[PDB]
Amino acid sequence: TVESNWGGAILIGSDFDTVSATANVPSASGGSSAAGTAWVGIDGDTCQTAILQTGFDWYGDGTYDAWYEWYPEVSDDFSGITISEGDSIQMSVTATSDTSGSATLENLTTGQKVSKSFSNESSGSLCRTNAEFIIEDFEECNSNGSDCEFVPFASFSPAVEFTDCSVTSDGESVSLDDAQITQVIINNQDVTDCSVSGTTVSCSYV
Amino acid sequence: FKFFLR
Repeated sequence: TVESNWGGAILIGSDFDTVSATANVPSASGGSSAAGTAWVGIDGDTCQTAILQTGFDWYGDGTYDAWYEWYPEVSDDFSGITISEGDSIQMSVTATSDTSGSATLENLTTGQKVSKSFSNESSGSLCRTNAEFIIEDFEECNSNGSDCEFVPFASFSPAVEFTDCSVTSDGESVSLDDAQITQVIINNQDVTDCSVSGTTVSCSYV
Repeated sequence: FKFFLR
């Protein structure tokens, strides 16, 4: 099954404050339930207690969803925005403390913009030691967070690309050159081919 | 319900 569910760029550091990028909405197939998503966030890799993140997902039935999440709390979909094949989505998160922050999703194609703020989040605390641009095989569980299943990973195209990637550690821009590269791997085979070049993280389906 | 951890 799924051995590696994250594909993209992961920076390992400390005191990360902001992560932002713009990404395009691809088309997807593979069945009604197949899915995939693109997002930006802080923590979730070496730091497992929490994740500040936002992005959009895609399903094989042609549907889409823009969302935000403060893991370990369940994610939530945004109501004032639409996601359509080809749209360009500016996404960004800002951690203001280990328990507070905000997420913003802007559809540069439809000019729509949604946002969410977080304060005194008790579920979990950020370590702010990870920053990333990811394409993920995510999961579906019950409200609680148990009985989970990874969703079938939808094939997609064209390659989803994170552009104008920006990260800051205490106000200072951080180099995307130290970033680690991961691939979504299923059954010990890569199903993504992600790569970094300049300020662009590019991932295509394999 | 959707959950985004590595």
